Amino acid sequence: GIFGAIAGFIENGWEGMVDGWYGFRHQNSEGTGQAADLKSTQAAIDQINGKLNRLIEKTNEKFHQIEKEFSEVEGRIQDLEKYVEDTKIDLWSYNAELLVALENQHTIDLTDSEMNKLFEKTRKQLRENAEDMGNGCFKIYHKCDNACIGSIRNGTYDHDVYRDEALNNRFQ
Amino acid sequence: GIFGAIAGFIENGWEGMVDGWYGFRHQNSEGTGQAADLKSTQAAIDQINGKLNRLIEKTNEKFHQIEKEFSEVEGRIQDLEKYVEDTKIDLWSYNAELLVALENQHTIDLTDSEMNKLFEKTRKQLRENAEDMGNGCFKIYHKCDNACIGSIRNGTYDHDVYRDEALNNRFQ
Amino acid sequence: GIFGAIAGFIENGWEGMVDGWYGFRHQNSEGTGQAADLKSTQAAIDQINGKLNRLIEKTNEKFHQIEKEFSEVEGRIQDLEKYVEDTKIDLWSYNAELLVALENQHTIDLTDSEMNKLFEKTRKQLRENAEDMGNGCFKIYHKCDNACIGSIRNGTYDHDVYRDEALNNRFQ
Amino acid sequence: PGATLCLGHHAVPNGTLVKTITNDQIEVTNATELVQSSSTGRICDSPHRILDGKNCTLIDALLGDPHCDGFQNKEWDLFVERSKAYSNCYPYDVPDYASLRSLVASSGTLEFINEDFNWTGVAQSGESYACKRGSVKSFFSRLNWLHESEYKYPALNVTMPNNGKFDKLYIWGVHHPSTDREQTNLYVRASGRVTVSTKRSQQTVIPNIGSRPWVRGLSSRISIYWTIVKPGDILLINSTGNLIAPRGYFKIRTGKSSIMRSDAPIGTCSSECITPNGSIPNDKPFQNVNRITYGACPRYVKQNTLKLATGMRNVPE
Amino acid sequence: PGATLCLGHHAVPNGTLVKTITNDQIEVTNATELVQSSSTGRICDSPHRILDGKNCTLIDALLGDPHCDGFQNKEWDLFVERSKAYSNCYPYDVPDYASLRSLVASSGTLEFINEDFNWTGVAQSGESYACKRGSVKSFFSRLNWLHESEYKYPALNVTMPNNGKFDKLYIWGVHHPSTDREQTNLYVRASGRVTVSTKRSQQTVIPNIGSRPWVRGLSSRISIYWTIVKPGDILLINSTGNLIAPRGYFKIRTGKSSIMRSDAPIGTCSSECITPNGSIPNDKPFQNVNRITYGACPRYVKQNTLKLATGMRNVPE
Amino acid sequence: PGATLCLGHHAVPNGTLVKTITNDQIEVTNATELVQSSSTGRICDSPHRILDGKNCTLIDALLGDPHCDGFQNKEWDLFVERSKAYSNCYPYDVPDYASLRSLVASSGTLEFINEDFNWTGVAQSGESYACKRGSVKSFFSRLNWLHESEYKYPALNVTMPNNGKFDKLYIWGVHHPSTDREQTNLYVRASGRVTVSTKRSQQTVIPNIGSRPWVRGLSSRISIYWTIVKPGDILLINSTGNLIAPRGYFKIRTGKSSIMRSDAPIGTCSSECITPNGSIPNDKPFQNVNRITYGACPRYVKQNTLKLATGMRNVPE
Ligand SMILES: *[C@@H]1O[C@H](CO)[C@@H](O[C@@H]2O[C@H](CO)[C@@H](O[C@@H]3O[C@H](CO[C@H]4O[C@H](CO)[C@@H](O)[C@H](O)[C@@H]4O)[C@@H](O)[C@H](O[C@H]4O[C@H](CO)[C@@H](O)[C@H](O)[C@@H]4O)[C@@H]3O)[C@H](O)[C@H]2NC(C)=O)[C@H](O)[C@H]1NC(C)=O
Ligand SMILES: *[C@@H]1O[C@H](CO)[C@@H](O[C@@H]2O[C@H](CO)[C@@H](O[C@@H]3O[C@H](CO[C@H]4O[C@H](CO)[C@@H](O)[C@H](O)[C@@H]4O)[C@@H](O)[C@H](O[C@H]4O[C@H](CO)[C@@H](O)[C@H](O)[C@@H]4O)[C@@H]3O)[C@H](O)[C@H]2NC(C)=O)[C@H](O)[C@H]1NC(C)=O
Ligand SMILES: *[C@@H]1O[C@H](CO)[C@@H](O[C@@H]2O[C@H](CO)[C@@H](O[C@@H]3O[C@H](CO[C@H]4O[C@H](CO)[C@@H](O)[C@H](O)[C@@H]4O)[C@@H](O)[C@H](O[C@H]4O[C@H](CO)[C@@H](O)[C@H](O)[C@@H]4O)[C@@H]3O)[C@H](O)[C@H]2NC(C)=O)[C@H](O)[C@H]1NC(C)=O
Ligand SMILES: *[C@@H]1O[C@H](CO[C@@H]2O[C@@H](C)[C@@H](O)[C@@H](O)[C@@H]2O)[C@@H](O[C@@H]2O[C@H](CO)[C@@H](O)[C@H](O)[C@H]2NC(C)=O)[C@H](O)[C@H]1NC(C)=O
Ligand SMILES: *[C@@H]1O[C@H](CO[C@@H]2O[C@@H](C)[C@@H](O)[C@@H](O)[C@@H]2O)[C@@H](O[C@@H]2O[C@H](CO)[C@@H](O)[C@H](O)[C@H]2NC(C)=O)[C@H](O)[C@H]1NC(C)=O
Ligand SMILES: *[C@@H]1O[C@H](CO[C@@H]2O[C@@H](C)[C@@H](O)[C@@H](O)[C@@H]2O)[C@@H](O[C@@H]2O[C@H](CO)[C@@H](O)[C@H](O)[C@H]2NC(C)=O)[C@H](O)[C@H]1NC(C)=O
Ligand SMILES: *[C@@H]1O[C@H](CO)[C@@H](O[C@@H]2O[C@H](CO)[C@@H](O)[C@H](O)[C@H]2NC(C)=O)[C@H](O)[C@H]1NC(C)=O
Ligand SMILES: *[C@@H]1O[C@H](CO)[C@@H](O[C@@H]2O[C@H](CO)[C@@H](O)[C@H](O)[C@H]2NC(C)=O)[C@H](O)[C@H]1NC(C)=O
Ligand SMILES: *[C@@H]1O[C@H](CO)[C@@H](O[C@@H]2O[C@H](CO)[C@@H](O)[C@H](O)[C@H]2NC(C)=O)[C@H](O)[C@H]1NC(C)=O
Ligand SMILES: *[C@@H]1O[C@H](CO)[C@@H](O)[C@H](O)[C@H]1NC(C)=O
Ligand SMILES: *[C@@H]1O[C@H](CO)[C@@H](O)[C@H](O)[C@H]1NC(C)=O
Ligand SMILES: *[C@@H]1O[C@H](CO)[C@@H](O)[C@H](O)[C@H]1NC(C)=O
Ligand SMILES: *[C@@H]1O[C@H](CO)[C@@H](O)[C@H](O)[C@H]1NC(C)=O
Ligand SMILES: *[C@@H]1O[C@H](CO)[C@@H](O)[C@H](O)[C@H]1NC(C)=O
Ligand SMILES: *[C@@H]1O[C@H](CO)[C@@H](O)[C@H](O)[C@H]1NC(C)=O
Repeated sequence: GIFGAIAGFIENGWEGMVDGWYGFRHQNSEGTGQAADLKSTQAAIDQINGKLNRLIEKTNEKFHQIEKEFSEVEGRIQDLEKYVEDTKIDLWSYNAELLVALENQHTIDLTDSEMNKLFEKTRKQLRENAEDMGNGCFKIYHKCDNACIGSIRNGTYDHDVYRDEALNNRFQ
Repeated sequence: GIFGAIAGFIENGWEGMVDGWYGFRHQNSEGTGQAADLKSTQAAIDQINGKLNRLIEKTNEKFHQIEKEFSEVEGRIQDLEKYVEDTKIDLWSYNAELLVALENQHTIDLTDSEMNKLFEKTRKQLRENAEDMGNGCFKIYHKCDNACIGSIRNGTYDHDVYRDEALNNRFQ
Repeated sequence: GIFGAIAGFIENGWEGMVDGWYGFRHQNSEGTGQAADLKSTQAAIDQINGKLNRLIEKTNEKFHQIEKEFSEVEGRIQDLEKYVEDTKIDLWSYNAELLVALENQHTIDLTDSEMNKLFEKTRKQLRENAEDMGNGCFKIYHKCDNACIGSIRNGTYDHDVYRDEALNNRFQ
Repeated sequence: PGATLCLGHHAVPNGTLVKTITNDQIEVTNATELVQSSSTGRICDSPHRILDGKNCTLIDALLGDPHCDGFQNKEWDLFVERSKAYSNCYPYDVPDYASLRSLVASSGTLEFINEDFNWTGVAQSGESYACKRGSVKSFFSRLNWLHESEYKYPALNVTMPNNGKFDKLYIWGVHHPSTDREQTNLYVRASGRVTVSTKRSQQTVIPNIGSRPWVRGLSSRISIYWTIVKPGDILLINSTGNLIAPRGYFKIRTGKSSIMRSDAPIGTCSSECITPNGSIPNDKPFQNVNRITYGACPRYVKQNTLKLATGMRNVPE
Repeated sequence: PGATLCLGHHAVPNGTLVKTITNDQIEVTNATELVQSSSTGRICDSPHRILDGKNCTLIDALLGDPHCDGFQNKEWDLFVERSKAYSNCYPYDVPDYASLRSLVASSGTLEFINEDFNWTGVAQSGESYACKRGSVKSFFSRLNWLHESEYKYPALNVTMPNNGKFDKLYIWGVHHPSTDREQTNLYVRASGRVTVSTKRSQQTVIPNIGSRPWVRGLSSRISIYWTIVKPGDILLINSTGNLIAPRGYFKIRTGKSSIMRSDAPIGTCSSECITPNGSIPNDKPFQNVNRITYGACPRYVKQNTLKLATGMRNVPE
Repeated sequence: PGATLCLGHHAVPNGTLVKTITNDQIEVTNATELVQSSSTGRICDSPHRILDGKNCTLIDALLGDPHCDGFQNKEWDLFVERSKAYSNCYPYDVPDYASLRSLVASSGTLEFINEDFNWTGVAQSGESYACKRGSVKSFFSRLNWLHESEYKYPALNVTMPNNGKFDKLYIWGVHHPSTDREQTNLYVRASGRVTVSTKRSQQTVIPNIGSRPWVRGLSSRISIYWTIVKPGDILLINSTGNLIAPRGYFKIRTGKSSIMRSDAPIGTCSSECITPNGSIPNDKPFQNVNRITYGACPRYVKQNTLKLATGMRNVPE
């Protein structure tokens, strides 16, 4: 939605990722792989669980109220009782329709946010050792084995170790 | 608004663009030009048309209700009828005031989003051949004729073709 | 929140900044310092003051209404009067609960926005003379005295002056 | 040597101000109005069947006030009552007038079915000055003024079964004479009494002889009452004088009919929404024209304008 | 030589459509329903104390209709009135029936306390065909039909103080004979009169002798009335005939009790929310089952479905 | 060799928790309260004109209960009824008491204009023990107890035209004697009758002689009624005994006046919003003090606190 990652500059989702909501796919000298990112998955799921809990809070315990079905024609008083219930239902129906539109728009945008946050966290991490191809992928300009790919996913990647090799591959 | 592009790091709009909402302006060895981007224009217009349609859905067909004008002093029952209508109008008036504030805030932010998305799509595309001057413009570090500018707007720009020339102009 | 700056890629706030909401901290050949950014502080405070004013607008002047306490058992009419007031209070209570949830979510996100806008404005400004370390800090690849740090905060930094020195320090 | 490529957005010289969560006034490139605040001035006669009450209230058309005779057996989706309206028959009051007006307007029909009540012993079709039809003495067309015959008013005990598959609306009344002379001259008994009843109900009226101010020639009055008979039930009327008898029933329908007070002229056009100010389009979600509406209408709000932004923020310079 | 690292999100082949501010239909990876639209079909007898009215309305149980004798002194959180319900006693009407039904249902108890009113001069416990208890003539269990004794009905003037620390609900009535013979045979006076009163109030009923349609053997009727006596006040009854006397009081409580019209069978289960359709879970915030609810219930809305997105946008291909 | 430039935001050690769409509790740097939950305890006598009813209800001030004489011809924006209030005149009831109280409170004035009704044939200003003014027998100041003169009560037929350009509110009553002796001693007729009327309306009261409990020395009662006369209409009173006559009219106004039940002391201060708990500031949009308000008030909600974040998220460590 609003951030342009999901349904945006990322082409489509990964149906084979069944262990997380966001993750990494790589190709290197050792093969190809897929790994979920738990940080971003928990971030999105926690906020959605947060709004689920805000909605089960409801405090609508009602007992003796007004009559809402009538078998006899009575006139004024019945007109008012019917009008009151019709007025109440229309306003609550509006509240429900507005609530889902707000919540769903915000849900789509917040998941789009989490995707972009994982991207940016990864982008800044690689420093001058990689470039953004624009499709949600980085070309890594050095040999980066499974431990190296691991280091990126786990946040322990030391860009200074590979900087000279990557700079030389980048700039002719 | 929230993304800092419109009314933000972009200085102002282009009053001479009458064929699109977002677009490109260039200066090269062949002259200067202006071209609208249809992708981003349609994206913004579609979402705004979407909320227009969500608002013409209204389902307020009412027939026999309660009386709302009175020529005689009656007391309790009239007090209640007046209170009911006053209560209903205040709540719907609030719904209308809140709806426009939410919708307009979201409209401004979503157009700000589309502007930034076009920027980022263009930024990633140019790779190491251009730099962000911070005012919504890129300095392109190589000869880039009208076909070259065309290729950027149309998404077919091959940065590898110009990479050596641009890198040499960038780095002393 | 949604932008990942505050409570995100920035580790925590600066409790010693009592003259602004956003700002700069630096280390250079002359020492270390802290300076608030008035642009971004005013931007956030103005929008929050804007929503404060939108909320003090309230137009709830009511005079003769309906009775809401009863010492005698009356039945139908009293049932309706009680139901009307209970219905009204539940809907306004919902409006108040929804309003703060929307406003507070938007407040957190808009302050997160202003933080990111100051970051990006600074990032584009430095051009090829600095790099993002990912923690809200830039490594400046040249000698940058207090006047130089001043120039960045004040928007008058000329990256062309230092470009050759920074490029040479960047790239081996 | 290189090139420059700038990203930008459009702008207009005549932006429009809207409200947001944050800003009391902020200029956008375009906006549209969400509050309907104008009317054409006529009530469109389509798509709803409109019945102009003209000089007649619904109650006078129901009872049969002579200048309302053109309203016999009519149907409507919306009955339009004019402020010019006036009564020109016997002076009357209706206890719970508003409820009777509402239920007949909600039923949406003046269909009257004559039934032959068994009025042996009294003389029917009593008439009066106050209710001219042309230049002759007359009475409410749907009411039957019973008075004594050959100097007696025997204990009436009349029944009418509802064996049909719909509800019956019966309209009847009680005469209140001005003086004791009148009471005995018409009903021959010093005190009258009227008891209409069903299996559920019983409404008994005692007439109260006395003075009321001069209205259309008379100090006498009539009180109007109604009884609804359900299928399988039966109408029983027992009266020892002063009964203003029904001549039949009105059939009660359920539907979308109602009533509206308006002086707006009836025009030949089509519009789903009707207000006392006239018909209004319903293309906008809200309206500030009138709290009173009928049909598919925008919801009434107190604001006269609400601008919905339909474009980005306008940054001219 | 290098490597490629791609960032991505998950997707599912069976996404679900939801509504947003911008989109009438947009596919997300998962959603949950917020509108409850189904019921099990039974009303759970827990956690609320449910009293099945069965063949009896609340009013008939209160008065003491013989086929309602099993409802004596009962309490309830929810009284369930069945459409099968019928009266099988003396034909009656209750002016403002709805209010009496509401206040007794809100009180939530049929606790009756007998009190010894001082009825010297008249014969108590008048009975009738229309109200068989078994095969013998009987009457409303909570009402005392007073008629003349040894050919007189003396001016009754009876008092009853409320010296307790709670409110008293007194139920009484007025008999409407069919003919003048009846009136004098039972009450020995051509016109009756009943005046119950407190320090605040005075409700006087005049009986109106006349014909009403045949119901359970009789053309006679009874009108039912109530008076609430506050602590320190006193009940005074003055009647010269036609009084249907109370035998005591019902104690009025305040609480969470109510009444509901339903034909749903009573089941042994637990559910906080009750509808006429049956009990429903309250785990969702909204419901489309019935505008009538009791207990901790989802709020009724007109929509039958509202999908809340619980996952990101689904982009399969 | 280089430099480091860090971007950051402020933080405070004493953050505050607020609610969002996503979070039940989240710490922000600052917040402000939107629910008013406290009161000073006094009702400010500015800017609204406040009239402390003290020992008098509005109805007793209207009728003219002797200990309410200080309330003659007063005006108010808010009439404050105290729970100490008591009646100390003739025992009375008002059918539809609440409506009379409401319409007089909404009118906002006790302006009484004396008019010379033509009471030839009866003796005026009947008085009683139950209504001492000082130590002498007296009566309601605005009511005129008519009783027979030289042993007769002739058929009163009195009129009063409304030729002014405003509405007239007439207050009158009916006496209910305790015994038949009383009835003939005061009115000389075994049964009274009162018929006040306009061109629209007619309210006839029959007095019902009988016993009511001892209140301030008497078992007798009076029933209070009202009639509103429109310009060009006329008031006609016809009574054959038991009439409690009006001495004039109250003028009805339309405006911002009302009534409130409160024991809060009246203070000298200024506050737009009034509650029974006392005046409250209206700088916050919501309030939890009382569902009953008057003036420019925050809207009542069930929450006692709602924190609006006025700063960013607080990240101390
Ligand atoms: C209790 O007391 C009231 C009055 O206090 C009595 O009611 C009055 O009854 C008389 C009838 O005798 C009424 O008098 C009549 O008034 C008519 C209406 O006049 C108004 O309207 C016309 C225009 O329509 C104006 O010109 C006029 O100024 C008034 O505004 C008159 O039109 C009548 O006059 C005509 O007829 C008589 C013949 O009867 C002729 O003498 C006249 O010259 C003229 O041709 C007539 O005068 C009076 O209006 C009633 N008043 C009220 C308030 O109702 C009750 O009858 C009495 N009760 C008992 C039991 O006695
Ligand atoms: C004013 O006028 C009304 C009628 O216009 C009088 O009210 C009628 O009173 C008579 C009583 O004499 C009623 O007649 C009785 O009706 C009973 C009910 O019949 C209905 O229900 C049964 C099934 O329950 C059906 O079979 C039947 O078709 C009807 O649907 C009958 O059961 C009675 O008949 C039995 O008793 C009599 C002995 O009294 C025998 O002769 C019969 O053969 C049979 O054994 C009986 O016929 C009549 O229903 C009343 N009508 C109404 C509308 O109320 C008023 O009395 C009168 N007022 C005055 C003051 O006179
Ligand atoms: C129908 O029946 C009722 C009673 O069942 C009758 O109403 C009673 O009428 C008598 C009048 O004779 C009332 O008796 C009077 O009660 C007064 C009030 O007493 C209460 O309040 C005082 C304090 O104010 C307390 O001391 C007392 O305990 C009560 O709480 C007394 O003050 C009167 O006594 C004084 O006057 C008499 C002289 O009349 C002296 O004999 C006494 O010693 C003393 O000086 C008096 O006793 C009685 O309260 C009424 N009861 C009710 C329930 O209303 C009806 O009259 C009757 N109807 C008919 C038609 O007969
Ligand atoms: C699809 O619908 C709901 C929602 O999924 C939940 O919300 C996500 C944000 C994340 O928290 C998921 O792990 C959740 O499953 C699921 O139904 C709920 O499931 C939870 C846990 O399994 C359970 O405790 C609740 O009772 C369920 N709530 C409701 C209202 O049914 C459901 O399992 C999801 N299915 C899939 C395939 O994703
Ligand atoms: C300004 O007001 C409305 C809104 O503009 C529309 O919304 C934009 C997001 C985009 O979709 C534009 O192309 C639209 O014009 C315009 O009025 C509507 O115009 C449409 C199409 O021209 C027409 O079908 C509708 O009937 C109009 N709706 C209403 C409510 O009037 C209007 O033309 C705009 N004017 C300018 C100069 O932009
Ligand atoms: C914390 O609560 C309020 C809100 O702070 C204001 O909003 C910020 C966005 C920014 O505008 C701050 O400068 C504001 O202080 C403060 O109370 C308000 O203070 C203003 C100005 O000092 C005053 O005019 C108002 O009357 C106050 N409003 C209310 C409702 O009390 C308060 O001072 C803040 N305190 C701190 C320590 O930040
Ligand atoms: C509607 O009423 C008006 C006014 O009451 C009628 O116009 C009057 O008609 C009377 C008939 O007796 C004439 O004597 C007058 O000349 C008219 N006066 C005025 C002021 O108009 C009109 O005829 C009625 N129209 C319909 C259609 O019923
Ligand atoms: C509830 O009512 C039903 C129907 O009124 C009762 O069933 C009838 O009982 C009568 C008793 O006189 C029998 O004569 C009939 O055989 C039954 N008829 C029908 C159609 O059921 C039932 O007994 C009542 N049940 C309870 C628990 O009160
Ligand atoms: C308001 O009422 C109180 C209590 O009713 C009055 O105080 C009483 O005044 C009476 C007058 O007859 C005295 O006999 C008592 O001594 C007082 N008793 C109590 C308990 O206060 C007070 O005077 C009234 N005040 C006003 C302003 O009307
Ligand atoms: C009408 O009433 C008369 C008198 O009571 C009676 O003779 C007659 O049978 C009744 N029915 C009809 C149809 O005339
Ligand atoms: C509509 O008519 C009412 C009176 O019926 C008037 O107060 C209001 O101003 C009118 N509004 C418009 C928009 O004509
Ligand atoms: C009951 O009434 C009789 C007759 O009025 C009377 O004699 C008796 O004292 C009263 N009280 C009791 C307890 O019987
Ligand atoms: C519930 O019952 C009502 C009638 O009482 C019916 O109209 C409605 O369709 C039912 N709804 C469900 C969900 O069973
Ligand atoms: C008052 O009434 C008397 C008796 O009916 C009558 O003589 C007199 O004219 C009337 N009017 C006035 C002003 O006294
Ligand atoms: C206000 O008074 C009411 C009773 O009148 C009481 O229930 C409530 O707690 C009070 N609230 C405050 C804030 O004083």
